[PDB]
Amino acid sequence: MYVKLISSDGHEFIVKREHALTSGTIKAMLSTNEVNFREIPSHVLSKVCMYFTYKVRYTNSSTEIPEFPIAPEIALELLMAANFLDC
Amino acid sequence: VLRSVNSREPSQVIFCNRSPRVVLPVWLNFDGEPQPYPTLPPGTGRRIHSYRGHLWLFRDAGTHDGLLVNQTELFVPSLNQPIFANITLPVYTLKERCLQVVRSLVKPENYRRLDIVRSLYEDLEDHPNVQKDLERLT
Amino acid sequence: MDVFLMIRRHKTTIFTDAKESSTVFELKRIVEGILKRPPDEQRLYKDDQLLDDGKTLGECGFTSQTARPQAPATVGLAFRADDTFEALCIEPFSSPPELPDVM
Ligand SMILES: CC(=O)N1C[C@H](O)C[C@H]1C(=O)NCc1ccc(-c2cnco2)cc1
Repeated sequence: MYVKLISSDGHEFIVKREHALTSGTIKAMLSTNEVNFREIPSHVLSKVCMYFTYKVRYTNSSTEIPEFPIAPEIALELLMAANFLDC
Repeated sequence: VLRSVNSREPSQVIFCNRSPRVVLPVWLNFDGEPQPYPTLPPGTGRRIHSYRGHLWLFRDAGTHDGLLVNQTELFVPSLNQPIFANITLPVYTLKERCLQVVRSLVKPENYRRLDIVRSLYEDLEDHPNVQKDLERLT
Repeated sequence: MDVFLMIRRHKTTIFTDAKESSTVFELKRIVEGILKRPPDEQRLYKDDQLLDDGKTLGECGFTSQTARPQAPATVGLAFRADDTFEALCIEPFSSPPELPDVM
Protein backbone atom coordinates (compact mmCIF):
# COMPACT_ATOMS: atom_id res chain seq x y z
CA MET A 1 0.00 0.00 0.00
CA TYR A 2 2.59 2.61 1.17
CA VAL A 3 6.41 2.83 0.82
CA LYS A 4 8.95 4.89 2.77
CA LEU A 5 11.41 7.22 0.94
CA ILE A 6 14.23 8.49 3.21
CA SER A 7 16.18 11.68 2.41
CA SER A 8 19.96 12.26 2.93
CA ASP A 9 19.14 14.22 6.14
CA GLY A 10 16.91 11.41 7.55
CA HIS A 11 13.40 12.75 6.75
CA GLU A 12 10.98 9.88 6.09
CA PHE A 13 8.40 10.36 3.32
CA ILE A 14 5.48 7.91 3.32
CA VAL A 15 3.75 7.79 -0.08
CA LYS A 16 1.36 5.41 -1.90
CA ARG A 17 3.33 2.52 -3.52
CA GLU A 18 1.61 3.20 -6.95
CA HIS A 19 2.55 6.94 -6.76
CA ALA A 20 6.24 5.95 -6.06
CA LEU A 21 6.27 3.39 -8.93
CA THR A 22 5.74 6.43 -11.27
CA SER A 23 9.66 6.33 -11.10
CA GLY A 24 11.39 3.43 -12.86
CA THR A 25 14.50 3.89 -10.66
CA ILE A 26 12.34 3.55 -7.46
CA LYS A 27 10.60 0.38 -8.83
CA ALA A 28 14.09 -1.11 -9.36
CA MET A 29 15.22 -0.02 -5.86
CA LEU A 30 12.07 -1.60 -4.31
CA SER A 31 12.35 -4.96 -6.21
CA THR A 32 10.87 -3.27 3.08
CA ASN A 33 9.21 -1.12 1.40
CA GLU A 34 11.95 1.47 2.29
CA VAL A 35 14.35 3.32 -0.05
CA ASN A 36 17.30 5.42 1.26
CA PHE A 37 18.41 8.41 -0.83
CA ARG A 38 22.01 9.35 0.11
CA GLU A 39 22.18 12.31 -2.31
CA ILE A 40 18.61 13.60 -2.10
CA PRO A 41 17.97 16.16 0.66
CA SER A 42 14.48 16.60 2.22
CA HIS A 43 13.77 20.01 0.53
CA VAL A 44 14.16 18.18 -2.83
CA LEU A 45 12.51 14.81 -1.95
CA SER A 46 9.36 16.56 -0.53
CA LYS A 47 8.95 18.23 -3.97
CA VAL A 48 9.51 14.85 -5.75
CA CYS A 49 6.58 13.40 -3.64
CA MET A 50 4.38 16.45 -4.59
CA TYR A 51 5.22 15.71 -8.25
CA PHE A 52 3.99 12.05 -7.92
CA THR A 53 0.62 13.25 -6.51
CA TYR A 54 0.38 15.98 -9.22
CA LYS A 55 1.23 13.45 -12.01
CA VAL A 56 -1.24 10.79 -10.75
CA ARG A 57 -3.99 13.47 -10.40
CA TYR A 58 -3.52 15.37 -13.71
CA THR A 59 -2.52 12.53 -16.11
CA ASN A 60 -5.37 11.53 -18.57
CA SER A 61 -7.51 14.43 -17.20
CA SER A 62 -9.63 16.88 -19.27
CA THR A 63 -9.59 19.38 -16.29
CA GLU A 64 -7.44 22.56 -16.72
CA ILE A 65 -3.92 21.48 -15.64
CA PRO A 66 -2.12 23.99 -13.35
CA GLU A 67 1.63 24.65 -13.59
CA PHE A 68 3.89 22.48 -11.39
CA PRO A 69 5.75 25.16 -9.30
CA ILE A 70 9.53 25.05 -8.67
CA ALA A 71 11.22 27.79 -6.56
CA PRO A 72 14.49 28.98 -8.22
CA GLU A 73 16.56 27.93 -5.12
CA ILE A 74 15.51 24.23 -5.46
CA ALA A 75 15.61 24.01 -9.32
CA LEU A 76 19.23 22.77 -9.76
CA GLU A 77 19.02 20.02 -7.12
CA LEU A 78 15.52 18.97 -8.21
CA LEU A 79 16.84 18.66 -11.83
CA MET A 80 19.66 16.31 -10.60
CA ALA A 81 17.11 14.20 -8.60
CA ALA A 82 14.60 14.09 -11.58
CA ASN A 83 17.44 13.02 -13.91
CA PHE A 84 18.47 10.11 -11.56
CA LEU A 85 14.87 9.02 -10.80
CA ASP A 86 13.86 9.28 -14.55
CA CYS A 87 10.82 11.41 -13.34
CA VAL B 1 4.76 14.77 -44.93
CA LEU B 2 2.84 16.71 -42.18
CA ARG B 3 1.10 19.51 -44.10
CA SER B 4 -2.26 21.30 -44.41
CA VAL B 5 -4.69 20.07 -47.11
CA ASN B 6 -5.67 22.88 -49.54
CA SER B 7 -9.45 22.18 -49.12
CA ARG B 8 -10.54 25.86 -49.54
CA GLU B 9 -13.47 24.91 -47.17
CA PRO B 10 -13.76 27.62 -44.45
CA SER B 11 -13.77 26.58 -40.82
CA GLN B 12 -14.29 29.06 -37.97
CA VAL B 13 -12.30 28.14 -34.85
CA ILE B 14 -11.94 29.44 -31.26
CA PHE B 15 -8.35 29.34 -30.01
CA CYS B 16 -8.94 29.03 -26.22
CA ASN B 17 -5.83 29.56 -24.14
CA ARG B 18 -6.58 27.58 -20.91
CA SER B 19 -2.88 27.67 -19.93
CA PRO B 20 -0.76 30.19 -17.90
CA ARG B 21 1.59 30.69 -20.94
CA VAL B 22 1.63 33.22 -23.80
CA VAL B 23 0.60 30.93 -26.69
CA LEU B 24 2.12 30.86 -30.15
CA PRO B 25 -0.31 29.27 -32.69
CA VAL B 26 1.65 27.62 -35.53
CA TRP B 27 0.05 26.71 -38.88
CA LEU B 28 1.73 24.04 -41.03
CA ASN B 29 1.55 25.41 -44.55
CA PHE B 30 0.92 23.51 -47.86
CA ASP B 31 4.70 22.69 -48.03
CA GLY B 32 4.79 21.68 -44.33
CA GLU B 33 6.61 24.90 -43.30
CA PRO B 34 5.67 26.09 -39.76
CA GLN B 35 4.00 29.53 -39.99
CA PRO B 36 3.65 31.50 -36.71
CA TYR B 37 0.37 33.41 -36.05
CA PRO B 38 -0.32 36.28 -33.51
CA THR B 39 0.24 35.22 -29.89
CA LEU B 40 -2.54 34.64 -27.28
CA PRO B 41 -2.04 36.04 -23.72
CA PRO B 42 -2.84 33.55 -20.84
CA GLY B 43 -6.54 32.86 -20.21
CA THR B 44 -7.76 34.61 -23.42
CA GLY B 45 -9.50 33.49 -26.65
CA ARG B 46 -9.62 34.34 -30.40
CA ARG B 47 -12.21 33.68 -33.09
CA ILE B 48 -10.06 32.76 -36.14
CA HIS B 49 -10.83 31.91 -39.81
CA SER B 50 -9.23 28.61 -40.85
CA TYR B 51 -10.07 25.76 -43.24
CA ARG B 52 -11.04 22.07 -43.08
CA GLY B 53 -7.94 19.81 -43.14
CA HIS B 54 -5.51 22.59 -42.04
CA LEU B 55 -2.87 21.67 -39.40
CA TRP B 56 -2.10 23.60 -36.23
CA LEU B 57 0.19 23.16 -33.23
CA PHE B 58 0.64 25.42 -30.19
CA ARG B 59 3.80 26.40 -28.31
CA ASP B 60 4.78 28.73 -25.42
CA ALA B 61 5.66 31.99 -27.35
CA GLY B 62 8.85 32.75 -25.37
CA THR B 63 10.43 29.30 -24.84
CA HIS B 64 8.79 27.04 -27.50
CA ASP B 65 7.69 24.50 -24.84
CA GLY B 66 5.07 22.20 -26.41
CA LEU B 67 1.40 22.58 -25.49
CA LEU B 68 -1.67 20.38 -25.90
CA VAL B 69 -4.78 21.23 -27.96
CA ASN B 70 -7.91 19.15 -27.20
CA GLN B 71 -5.54 16.74 -25.28
CA THR B 72 -3.30 16.06 -28.35
CA GLU B 73 -0.33 17.65 -30.21
CA LEU B 74 -2.09 18.62 -33.45
CA PHE B 75 -5.36 20.43 -34.19
CA VAL B 76 -7.22 19.90 -37.47
CA PRO B 77 -10.33 22.14 -38.01
CA SER B 78 -13.34 20.01 -38.98
CA LEU B 79 -16.77 20.78 -40.52
CA ASN B 80 -18.81 23.42 -38.68
CA GLN B 81 -20.91 26.50 -35.41
CA PRO B 82 -17.20 27.21 -34.39
CA ILE B 83 -14.79 24.41 -33.44
CA PHE B 84 -13.17 24.76 -30.00
CA ALA B 85 -9.35 24.51 -29.83
CA ASN B 86 -8.73 24.08 -26.07
CA ILE B 87 -5.03 24.87 -25.51
CA THR B 88 -3.64 23.52 -22.19
CA LEU B 89 -0.40 22.68 -20.45
CA PRO B 90 0.62 19.02 -20.75
CA VAL B 91 1.72 17.17 -17.57
CA TYR B 92 5.47 17.67 -18.30
CA THR B 93 7.94 15.17 -16.85
CA LEU B 94 9.61 16.46 -13.65
CA LYS B 95 12.98 16.59 -15.58
CA GLU B 96 11.49 18.62 -18.48
CA ARG B 97 9.80 20.99 -15.96
CA CYS B 98 13.17 21.49 -14.13
CA LEU B 99 14.96 22.14 -17.46
CA GLN B 100 12.29 24.80 -18.28
CA VAL B 101 12.84 26.54 -14.90
CA VAL B 102 16.68 26.46 -15.15
CA ARG B 103 16.53 27.78 -18.81
CA SER B 104 14.24 30.66 -17.61
CA LEU B 105 16.89 31.71 -14.98
CA VAL B 106 20.23 31.07 -16.74
CA LYS B 107 21.53 32.77 -19.94
CA PRO B 108 22.57 30.05 -22.48
CA GLU B 109 26.21 31.33 -22.38
CA ASN B 110 26.25 30.49 -18.66
CA TYR B 111 24.87 26.85 -18.84
CA ARG B 112 28.53 25.61 -18.77
CA ARG B 113 29.20 27.47 -15.44
CA LEU B 114 26.50 25.37 -13.56
CA ASP B 115 27.81 22.57 -11.30
CA ILE B 116 25.96 19.65 -12.99
CA VAL B 117 26.85 16.56 -15.10
CA ARG B 118 27.87 17.15 -18.76
CA SER B 119 24.75 15.22 -19.93
CA LEU B 120 22.51 17.83 -18.16
CA TYR B 121 24.36 20.76 -19.89
CA GLU B 122 23.49 19.02 -23.21
CA ASP B 123 19.83 18.60 -22.04
CA LEU B 124 19.75 22.37 -21.14
CA GLU B 125 21.15 23.36 -24.61
CA ASP B 126 18.65 21.04 -26.38
CA HIS B 127 15.85 23.69 -26.28
CA PRO B 128 12.28 22.80 -27.40
CA ASN B 129 11.98 23.44 -31.19
CA VAL B 130 9.01 23.01 -33.59
CA GLN B 131 11.40 21.61 -36.33
CA LYS B 132 12.68 18.86 -33.93
CA ASP B 133 9.07 18.02 -32.91
CA LEU B 134 8.01 17.84 -36.64
CA GLU B 135 10.96 15.58 -37.55
CA ARG B 136 9.32 13.22 -36.28
CA LEU B 137 6.21 12.59 -35.66
CA THR B 138 6.13 9.45 -37.98
CA MET C 1 -13.89 16.91 -3.47
CA ASP C 2 -10.39 15.47 -2.83
CA VAL C 3 -7.97 17.33 -0.51
CA PHE C 4 -4.22 16.68 -0.58
CA LEU C 5 -2.26 16.58 2.63
CA MET C 6 1.13 16.17 4.31
CA ILE C 7 0.67 14.60 7.78
CA ARG C 8 3.80 15.60 9.69
CA ARG C 9 5.45 14.58 12.97
CA HIS C 10 9.17 14.96 13.88
CA LYS C 11 11.04 13.66 10.73
CA THR C 12 7.99 11.74 9.33
CA THR C 13 5.77 13.09 6.48
CA ILE C 14 2.79 11.12 5.09
CA PHE C 15 1.49 12.20 1.63
CA THR C 16 -2.19 11.25 1.38
CA ASP C 17 -5.53 12.53 0.09
CA ALA C 18 -9.01 12.48 1.63
CA LYS C 19 -12.48 13.89 0.95
CA GLU C 20 -13.33 17.39 2.13
CA SER C 21 -16.46 15.80 3.77
CA SER C 22 -14.36 13.21 5.66
CA THR C 23 -13.64 13.68 9.37
CA VAL C 24 -10.59 14.33 11.51
CA PHE C 25 -11.24 10.91 13.17
CA GLU C 26 -11.27 9.17 9.70
CA LEU C 27 -7.83 10.81 9.00
CA LYS C 28 -6.57 9.35 12.38
CA ARG C 29 -7.75 5.89 11.08
CA ILE C 30 -5.53 6.48 7.96
CA VAL C 31 -2.54 7.35 10.25
CA GLU C 32 -3.26 4.17 12.29
CA GLY C 33 -3.07 1.97 9.15
CA ILE C 34 0.36 3.49 8.33
CA LEU C 35 2.08 4.29 11.69
CA LYS C 36 0.29 1.58 13.77
CA ARG C 37 -0.91 3.95 16.53
CA PRO C 38 -4.63 4.04 17.45
CA PRO C 39 -6.71 7.27 17.03
CA ASP C 40 -6.87 7.75 20.88
CA GLU C 41 -3.04 7.96 20.90
CA GLN C 42 -3.08 10.78 18.27
CA ARG C 43 -3.65 14.54 18.15
CA LEU C 44 -4.08 16.30 14.77
CA TYR C 45 -3.38 20.01 14.30
CA LYS C 46 -3.86 22.77 11.72
CA ASP C 47 -0.83 24.99 12.48
CA ASP C 48 -0.91 25.29 16.34
CA GLN C 49 -4.68 24.55 16.56
CA LEU C 50 -5.90 21.20 17.90
CA LEU C 51 -8.52 19.65 15.59
CA ASP C 52 -11.75 18.04 16.88
CA ASP C 53 -12.57 14.41 15.75
CA GLY C 54 -16.16 15.01 14.58
CA LYS C 55 -15.20 17.97 12.36
CA THR C 56 -14.88 17.49 8.60
CA LEU C 57 -11.62 18.41 6.83
CA GLY C 58 -13.45 21.28 5.04
CA GLU C 59 -14.57 22.79 8.42
CA CYS C 60 -10.89 22.51 9.54
CA GLY C 61 -9.72 24.62 6.61
CA PHE C 62 -8.66 21.87 4.17
CA THR C 63 -10.33 22.75 0.89
CA SER C 64 -9.63 22.05 -2.77
CA GLN C 65 -8.26 25.68 -3.03
CA THR C 66 -5.75 25.21 -0.14
CA ALA C 67 -4.84 21.50 -0.24
CA ARG C 68 -3.73 20.94 -3.90
CA PRO C 69 -1.73 17.91 -5.29
CA GLN C 70 1.29 20.13 -6.16
CA ALA C 71 0.95 22.22 -2.93
CA PRO C 72 -0.51 19.96 -0.16
CA ALA C 73 -1.77 21.30 3.18
CA THR C 74 0.11 20.36 6.38
CA VAL C 75 -1.57 18.44 9.20
CA GLY C 76 0.50 18.35 12.42
CA LEU C 77 0.60 15.02 14.34
CA ALA C 78 1.45 14.32 18.02
CA PHE C 79 1.51 10.90 19.77
CA ARG C 80 0.53 9.93 23.34
CA ALA C 81 3.59 8.14 24.86
CA ASP C 82 1.89 6.48 27.90
CA ASP C 83 -0.89 8.66 29.42
CA THR C 84 0.59 12.09 28.36
CA PHE C 85 0.69 13.70 24.87
CA GLU C 86 4.06 14.90 23.60
CA ALA C 87 4.18 18.56 22.41
CA LEU C 88 3.62 19.17 18.64
CA CYS C 89 7.05 18.99 16.99
CA ILE C 90 7.70 19.07 13.22
CA GLU C 91 11.34 19.00 12.05
CA PRO C 92 11.82 21.55 9.22
CA PHE C 93 13.10 20.31 5.87
CA SER C 94 16.76 21.12 4.99
CA SER C 95 17.67 24.56 3.59
CA PRO C 96 18.49 25.02 -0.13
CA PRO C 97 22.01 26.41 -0.89
CA GLU C 98 22.42 30.10 -1.89
CA LEU C 99 21.24 30.79 -5.50
CA PRO C 100 24.37 30.53 -7.74
CA ASP C 101 25.76 33.87 -9.12
CA VAL C 102 24.20 33.10 -12.50
CA MET C 103 20.59 32.51 -11.26
C1 LIG D 1 -4.22 30.46 -45.85
C2 LIG D 1 -5.16 31.06 -44.75
O1 LIG D 1 -5.93 31.98 -45.05
N1 LIG D 1 -5.04 30.59 -43.48
C3 LIG D 1 -4.18 29.47 -42.97
C4 LIG D 1 -4.84 29.02 -41.68
O2 LIG D 1 -5.92 28.12 -41.96
C5 LIG D 1 -5.39 30.29 -41.09
C6 LIG D 1 -5.87 31.11 -42.31
C7 LIG D 1 -5.67 32.48 -42.04
O3 LIG D 1 -4.57 33.02 -42.22
N2 LIG D 1 -6.77 33.12 -41.56
C8 LIG D 1 -6.75 34.51 -41.04
C9 LIG D 1 -6.28 34.57 -39.69
C10 LIG D 1 -5.88 35.81 -39.15
C11 LIG D 1 -5.43 35.90 -37.82
C12 LIG D 1 -5.37 34.75 -36.99
C13 LIG D 1 -4.93 34.82 -35.71
C14 LIG D 1 -4.87 35.90 -34.93
N3 LIG D 1 -4.37 35.54 -33.74
C15 LIG D 1 -4.10 34.24 -33.74
O4 LIG D 1 -4.44 33.75 -34.98
C16 LIG D 1 -5.76 33.52 -37.53
C17 LIG D 1 -6.24 33.44 -38.85
